Amino acid sequence: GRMHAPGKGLSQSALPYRRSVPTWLKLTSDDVKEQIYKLAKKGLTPSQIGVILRDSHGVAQVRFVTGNKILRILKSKGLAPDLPEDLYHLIKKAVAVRKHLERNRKDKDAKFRLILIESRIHRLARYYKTKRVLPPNWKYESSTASALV
Amino acid sequence: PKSIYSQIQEQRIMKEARRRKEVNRIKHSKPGSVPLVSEKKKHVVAVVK
Amino acid sequence: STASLVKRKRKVMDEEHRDKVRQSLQSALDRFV
Amino acid sequence: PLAKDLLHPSPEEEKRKHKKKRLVQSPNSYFMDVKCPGCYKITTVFSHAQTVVLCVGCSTVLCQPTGGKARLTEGCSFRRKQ
Amino acid sequence: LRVEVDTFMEAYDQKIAEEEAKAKEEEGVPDEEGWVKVTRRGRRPVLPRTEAASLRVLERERRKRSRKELLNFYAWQHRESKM
RNA sequence: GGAACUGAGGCCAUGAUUAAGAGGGACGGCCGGGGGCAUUCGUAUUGCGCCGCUAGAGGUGAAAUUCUUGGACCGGCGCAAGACGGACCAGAGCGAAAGCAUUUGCCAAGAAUGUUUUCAUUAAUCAAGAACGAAAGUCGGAGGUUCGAAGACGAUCAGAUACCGUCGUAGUUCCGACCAUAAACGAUGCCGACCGGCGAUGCGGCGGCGUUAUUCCCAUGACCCGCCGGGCAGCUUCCG
Ligand SMILES: [Mg+2]
Ligand SMILES: [Mg+2]
Ligand SMILES: [Mg+2]
Ligand SMILES: [Mg+2]
Ligand SMILES: [Mg+2]
Ligand SMILES: [Mg+2]
Ligand SMILES: [Mg+2]
Ligand SMILES: [Mg+2]
Ligand SMILES: [Mg+2]
Ligand SMILES: [Mg+2]
Ligand SMILES: [Mg+2]
Ligand SMILES: [Mg+2]
Ligand SMILES: [Mg+2]
Ligand SMILES: [Mg+2]
Ligand SMILES: [Mg+2]
Ligand SMILES: [Zn+2]
Repeated sequence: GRMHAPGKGLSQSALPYRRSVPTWLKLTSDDVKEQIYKLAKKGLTPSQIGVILRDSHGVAQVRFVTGNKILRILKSKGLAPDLPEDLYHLIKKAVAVRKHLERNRKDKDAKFRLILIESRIHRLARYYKTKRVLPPNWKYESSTASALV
Repeated sequence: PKSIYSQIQEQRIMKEARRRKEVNRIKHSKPGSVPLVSEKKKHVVAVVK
Repeated sequence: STASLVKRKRKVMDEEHRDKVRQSLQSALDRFV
Repeated sequence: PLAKDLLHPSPEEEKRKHKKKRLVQSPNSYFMDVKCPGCYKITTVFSHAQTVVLCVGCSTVLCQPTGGKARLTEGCSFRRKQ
Repeated sequence: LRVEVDTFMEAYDQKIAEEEAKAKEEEGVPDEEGWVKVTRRGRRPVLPRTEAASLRVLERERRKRSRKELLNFYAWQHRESKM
């Protein structure tokens, strides 16, 4: 089930058994890459880039077409995100709740939700330090979080 | 024996349950949209010949 | 607690009540009229 | 219970089960060719689209995302692919 | 005056009835090459082909552009920003 | 203008596979008495002003304190204050629990479902430590209709028949600090796997013979049938 929520759900994606590019797809590996470079310069996350290609360009899986993942492609060209996408979004959510909470002292529920969000930040940051994505001095601070993202 | 008798009652309940949902499907559908299968040749998947 | 008994009795009777109601059902201005 | 062969499910049995609970997983989504009205250019659109898809020729709205499937505009024609 | 009104609407209803019968026959029915036309006579709701409908869906996407187009996500977004 | 040999620089990037009916994140349309701030309506109650009428009104088992010819109670019109959110209201829904119900607006958050999006083991349980925690209660402010521990009055029949009546202190309401307890129950640790049928029910999705409304905006629904998930609950059961 969920790490914090009591509910347990089964909604997810199911990848097909066949890993080959379909015949009707007329884009090449090089053509897909320049589309990725164009959308990244527009300020789109790798999750959103893959959504756009699926919906409009008929690219079901970038990995099957080019042989590389979207984040790996961007890193090679030099368009790497400053912070990991899942960590970046969690910090953004904590800033929004803390900004709301400073104008509403009586919102006990928002105070409780803020604790849960910060716990996921600590778990995610500890994992990233072990993988050496983050320096072994990076720390999450409430005042520093606004400048972080 | 009670073990055999219980399974007879249960399998009768399931069989009539499948029949009830089948007559509902044919009622709320096109008259020709439902193929009709004989109970004997229902169990034959294919004859390779 | 006998508060559940009346609830469980009512729930079953409602299901049987669904069964019976299913069985029970089994010139220019002329357009506005 | 009914006797089922775990090794050889029938085609009607597997298409009814949840996509993650089949013997081998398979999605229920697909890609389709849609033909725009006003200009007859063909566009490839995912069935469960999450973004508004515009015709490349004339920037006409082709579909609008919903909860399960993208609803298509009136007057366009579509074909499943593969 | 009454006769002309009755004669006019009798012909109008006959034309309307024929169009509905033809549309019902054509509903579904993939043609040669297998194209299927999208109409309101199906069970799935469809987007109308009107100017108001297009402006409504495009406006909803435009309000979301702030959330989905980021300004400080990438490393390059920081370095030419400092310039 | 051509070719063949060869020599050193500058930036960026440096990685075993897959994509778990493990987990996190993103995206889409919905959904809910979940929370916070403002706004708004409804009778009722209480108080006040005026008008009409005239001996009682109240309360009990019976009464008596109490109010009344300077008009009580009752009928009409208007004004003000504080609380409260009936019927619809379900064994339905939401929240970690405690708990949560008038309209409209705003702020942040969330479950489930849908996904051929993304990361790639980031996970489970947990002394220490931390946030929350009905009611009553303590401290400092603001108010006070109703109800009301305490207290003062009036009575005290039946009877194993056993705790009334009038006035009503603290409180009950709001804003801040504490306090940390309930039969705060399924009198019943958590995570994972396996292990029978049958229908309903709430939400989301898919397919559909037909009815019923229709869309400037707002909106694409109401009913019926089959199927798939996660919930709230049931009826029946084999082995154990
Ligand atoms: Mg999901
Ligand atoms: Mg439908
Ligand atoms: Mg997975
Ligand atoms: Mg909502
Ligand atoms: Mg809500
Ligand atoms: Mg008077
Ligand atoms: Mg009066
Ligand atoms: Mg009400
Ligand atoms: Mg309290
Ligand atoms: Mg109190
Ligand atoms: Mg006080
Ligand atoms: Mg309780
Ligand atoms: Mg307990
Ligand atoms: Mg629900
Ligand atoms: Mg439904
Ligand atoms: Zn076009």
